[PDB]
Amino acid sequence: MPTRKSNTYLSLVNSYLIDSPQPSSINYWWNLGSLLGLCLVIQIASGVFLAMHYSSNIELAFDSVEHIMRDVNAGWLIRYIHANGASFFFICMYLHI
Amino acid sequence: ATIFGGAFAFQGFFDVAVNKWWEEHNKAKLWKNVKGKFL
Amino acid sequence: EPEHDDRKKWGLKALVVLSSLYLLSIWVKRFKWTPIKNRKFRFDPP
Amino acid sequence: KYTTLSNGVTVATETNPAAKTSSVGLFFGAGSRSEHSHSNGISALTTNVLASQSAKGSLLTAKNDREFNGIIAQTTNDNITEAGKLIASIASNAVDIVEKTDLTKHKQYLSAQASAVEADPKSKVLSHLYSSAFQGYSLALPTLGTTESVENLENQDSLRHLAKHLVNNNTVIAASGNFDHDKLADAIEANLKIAEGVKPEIKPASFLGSEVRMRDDTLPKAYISIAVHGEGLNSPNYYLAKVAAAIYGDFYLHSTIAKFTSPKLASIVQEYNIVESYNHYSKSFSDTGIWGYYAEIADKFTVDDFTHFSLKEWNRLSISISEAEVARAKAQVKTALAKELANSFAVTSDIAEKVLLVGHRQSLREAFEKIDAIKVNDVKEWGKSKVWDRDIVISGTGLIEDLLDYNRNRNEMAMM
Amino acid sequence: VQSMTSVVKAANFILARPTLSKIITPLAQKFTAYAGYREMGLKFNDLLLEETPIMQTAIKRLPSELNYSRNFRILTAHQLALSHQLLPAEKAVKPEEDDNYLIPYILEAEKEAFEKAELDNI
Amino acid sequence: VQSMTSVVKAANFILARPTLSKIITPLAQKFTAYAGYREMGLKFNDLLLEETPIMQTAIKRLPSELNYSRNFRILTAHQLALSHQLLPAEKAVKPEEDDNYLIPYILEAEKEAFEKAELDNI
Ligand code: HEM
Repeated sequence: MPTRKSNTYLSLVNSYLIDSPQPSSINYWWNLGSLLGLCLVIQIASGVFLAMHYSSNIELAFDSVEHIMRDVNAGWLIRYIHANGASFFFICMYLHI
Repeated sequence: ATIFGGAFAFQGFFDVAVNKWWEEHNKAKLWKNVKGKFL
Repeated sequence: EPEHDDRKKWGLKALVVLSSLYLLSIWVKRFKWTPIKNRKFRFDPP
Repeated sequence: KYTTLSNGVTVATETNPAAKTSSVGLFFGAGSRSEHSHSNGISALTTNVLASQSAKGSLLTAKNDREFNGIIAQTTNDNITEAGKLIASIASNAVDIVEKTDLTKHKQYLSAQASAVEADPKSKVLSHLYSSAFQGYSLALPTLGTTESVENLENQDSLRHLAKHLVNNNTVIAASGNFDHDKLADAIEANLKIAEGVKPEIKPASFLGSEVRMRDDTLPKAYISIAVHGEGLNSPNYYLAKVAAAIYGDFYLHSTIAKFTSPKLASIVQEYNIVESYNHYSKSFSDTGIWGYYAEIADKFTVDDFTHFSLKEWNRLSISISEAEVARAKAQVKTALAKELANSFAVTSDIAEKVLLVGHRQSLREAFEKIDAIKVNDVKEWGKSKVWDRDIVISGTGLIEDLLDYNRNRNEMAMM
Repeated sequence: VQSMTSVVKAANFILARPTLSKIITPLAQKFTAYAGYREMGLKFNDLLLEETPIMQTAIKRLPSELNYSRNFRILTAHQLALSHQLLPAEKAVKPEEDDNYLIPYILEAEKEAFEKAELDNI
Repeated sequence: VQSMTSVVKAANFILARPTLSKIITPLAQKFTAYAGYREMGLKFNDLLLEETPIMQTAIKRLPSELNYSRNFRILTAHQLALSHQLLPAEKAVKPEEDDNYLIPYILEAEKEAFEKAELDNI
């Protein structure tokens, strides 16, 4: 069998991405799920890069966020992503519902 | 692979195009162009 | 908003890249779907 | 040996003293490729009507090929000359024979044949593949016509077909066996009397990558076929195309040698018994060809696996074919050519086909010399030109739910 | 989900009474024409929710010709939705061809299921 | 994993020479006695790594009686390891019964595989 089916890991990846027998008449709405998954990555990805700089102490939380925005190299980008990407995560989730 | 190297071509092309258009659209506003007046 | 200038320059670069890439994706999808949107069926029972 | 008689008709004969039986036949080109949708199958009907005439002890049979038609009168060696006269008569009175004919019975016979080619899964698959590959042109039409078009043919249609195509410039008398060529030529000259006319212009045809799926879930297997634009009889790659086809050769799962056949695809598909059988072929028409394989898969869940592996093995054609595979393919193609040219009936059919469609027939020794000149680099160049990344035409009959749509198979043609 | 037994019960409850019949039936045809499924080649019974054991049995007990015609109509509907185009008026399914072909089989399936349920609680 | 063909090549390379034979063979018997597999009912060829296409083919081509005997010996070994007990010396597999029953089939499978590999690279 092809490597994309013999190997269990690639077999799973195939069953879900490469050979998943999707119906032929699905609109673009059925893509929202993927976006949601994409957003779940982004929320996590940017998220993991904010905790590397976010300090959870109450006297430091807001100052730490401002340190991210002002001092970290791309910190403004990471915060704006992690926030507007949550807003878009919920846009896509409401569209998926 | 050649994907890694080729990505540099497009990244550099767009980066230089934008970093040459931006300092032309905004040349009257950037610092490096205004600093002369206040020196 | 000290990142304003850098933020908008990065945004311009991102829009250029993503808009070109989105047009390319549109073209590729329409092209690879031409076989499906051009399917023609027949049903000829006795 | 060739002799152009009066009327300009050419008698071509390949006489061999070792021939078991003799054969002589008149072929007048213009098979299904010369027809059109409304009058499709008229060539086959006309040839059947002519071949149904009194045989005077010989064996009169119709040819009914895609691009040429003819009547062949097999007979033992000493009787050959008589058979000659017979066919000559049958063709000098072709219009009379057609006029005096009640086409009813011949039309049910032709309809039975057309149903046969639409029931035998391989015949159906290959006919559909040819139709879809050359769709829009006369070459797509069945050799024997469809059941819907056969019933709509009348005597005047056959008469018009004969008048257009049964002319000296478009007809050849082919022969083989053990006999004196001059005797047969003289016997035919005194008896052959056919209308003058210019060789009809052979209709154009162009390959079009396409897919046709006649999924019948009631069948027990999946009969598929996949092919690319091959090499016509004119192309100098003709034998090179045959060598490329033989590199992958045949395979029957239940045959004893199934576990020992050289081709790599055979070893690949036996690991999980992906396919029941397959055969690679290079069908060659006058100017265009279909190079590919036919396959029957018993397990309906492994059609995709077979297509994937077969197209990967095709990809190997342009990169990694070894001198062992090329030498094996050369030897097997030479042996297959020599086998195809043993029976006098086959030799006569081959002579007619070549002389009508390319004008000159390469002797078997010349063909062997041309094949032995092939090196592995020539085969890989041909694979790059014609197989690597070229559009494919697909066909399938039953349990083809697992045959993934075009794009998958087409993209398999270029992945490394 | 509502059983075809109950749907037909309500439909015959309405159809028997002339006032409700006159008021609804024109509205029923108008609703079925505005539904827009006929423009895609689908008969009404093609729309039914197949993913139920009763309905699966009903299809599994269809004749050959009806089964193949249903397959072709469903495939045509999928293709039309895929290509974002509709059948012309002349090719669409006419009101008289929407013949409720699958309802009897579903009703038989529900009759069998209801008898089994009733007897299990005898 | 070492192909059984190579193991037999080495074994005959040693056995052919009288000095190496006289030295090793006593140590060979002593090592197979100390191995401890015989006290659990297993012959040597039961220990072989089954999870290989060559070995799997060799097992698939065993005679019926040898196949059933192997199955029972493996089952007995599993039970003994499960109950943490060993067979008494009178019931343990004696050196004479450790007869190398599976090696011929393994060698045939190896020969077939090596011929196929050699011809594939002709
Ligand atoms: C679906 C999953 C998630 C959603 C929808 C989400 C959404 C959000 C939103 C809306 C905020 C508000 C931030 C602001 O308004 O500035 C936030 C804050 C934050 N999130 Fe996430 N988040 C997700 C997962 C994660 C993960 C996996 C991490 C891992 C570190 C993370 C780390 C953070 C941090 C550190 C903040 C603090 C905000 C800041 O310092 O600017 N989030 N999240």
